[PDB]
Amino acid sequence: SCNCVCGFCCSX
Amino acid sequence: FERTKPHVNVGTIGHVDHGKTTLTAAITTVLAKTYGGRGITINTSHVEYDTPTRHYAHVDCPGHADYVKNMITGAAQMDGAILVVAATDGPMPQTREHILLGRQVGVPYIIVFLNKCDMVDDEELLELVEMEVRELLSQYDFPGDDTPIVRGSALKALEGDAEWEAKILELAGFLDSYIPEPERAIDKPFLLPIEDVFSITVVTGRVERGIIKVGEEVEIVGIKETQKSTCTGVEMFRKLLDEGRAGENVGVLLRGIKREEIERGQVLAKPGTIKPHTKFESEVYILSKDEGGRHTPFFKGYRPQFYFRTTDVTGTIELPEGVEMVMPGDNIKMVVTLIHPIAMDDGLRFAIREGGRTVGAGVVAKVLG
Ligand SMILES: Nc1nc2c(ncn2[C@@H]2O[C@H](COP(=O)(O)OP(=O)(O)O)[C@@H](O)[C@H]2O)c(=O)[nH]1
Ligand SMILES: [Mg+2]
Repeated sequence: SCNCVCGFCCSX
Repeated sequence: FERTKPHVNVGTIGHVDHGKTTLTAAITTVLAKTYGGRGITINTSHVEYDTPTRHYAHVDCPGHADYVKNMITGAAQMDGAILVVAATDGPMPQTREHILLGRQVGVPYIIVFLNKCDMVDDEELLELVEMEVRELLSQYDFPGDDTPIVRGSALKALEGDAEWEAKILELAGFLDSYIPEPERAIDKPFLLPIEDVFSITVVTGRVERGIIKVGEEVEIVGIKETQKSTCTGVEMFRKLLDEGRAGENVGVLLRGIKREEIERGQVLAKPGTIKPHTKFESEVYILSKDEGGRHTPFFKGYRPQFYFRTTDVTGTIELPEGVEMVMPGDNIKMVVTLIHPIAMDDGLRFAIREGGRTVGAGVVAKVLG
């Protein structure tokens, strides 16, 4: 998932 | 080469006016000449210097209060400390408190610089001071008898006298020979504090230590009973990764884990490398009224919030023998009992909070269960 430049996020 | 060169965090500790700042400058000047080149208020002096093989990031603090605060919070991170003791005073109360703090916060090595030797031309006096330093170090589990003690004069070395500058080089030699290279974050057992959880179960956060790899087993530690799962994938900025490394914000797909099995405060970890605990001994600094902390002392029965990585956990405290209350600005040993277990090892940092306000900071000294 979910991020893209600098915060917590994800996928899998 | 300087890119491949190991980085070592060092710092000067010891009683006020013993020569920590003077020594810090004598170190930078002598090495430069010989080889070349949250709501808590952090007061520090940062300098960097090099030896042929190492790069040092050196912290020095103005007052005693700064050392307490900086060592507990981790702002003054040290792979090794240089205990400065003036031969003219010998060990003083802050020499003892700095060694004790070093033990509690996990400073793993202490080298001694017997300072102001330009003032003391007495071998019996110097050995008496060394004797007292080594006994004080051994008292706090440091190897007092095997610790390097350099006799010198930070001021005369800073004043350009080569015979005394030779003692600064000796001290630098021990930084190189005595303090081992610190264990890199990437080589430590895998650890990921969970920030966010999604169903697709993906858990997100910054890989604090080690590496996570697809196919490997992971443990979900903290809050509830420990759960084991296999990593089915790692993603970052929509791009699938083969593995997740320390320092990276990633997402981890966990096999057969459902969203309700993950709580806040839980960590992802290499199996059996970190355990949950409710009870521990810590070193804690309580903010002064002037730092936006508490206005009045607290007593046993104080139930604040302990913020461990991602979440607040309610806890109860045990005060040392003969300690009735804790004044704002005090730093004490505190035995804590949390309501829910947290994955923890010694050296783990936490904030003490009252609502959305930091009133204290601490470090886990001894995990108890
Ligand atoms: N005679 C002498 N004075 C020193 C030496 N090192 C420091 N001083 C003096 O001791 C005082 C306190 O030193 P300082 O480095 O500011 O102490 P700190 O509080 O531990 O940082 C100053 O007046 C320095 O010039 C030394 O080796 N010899
Ligand atoms: Mg100073």
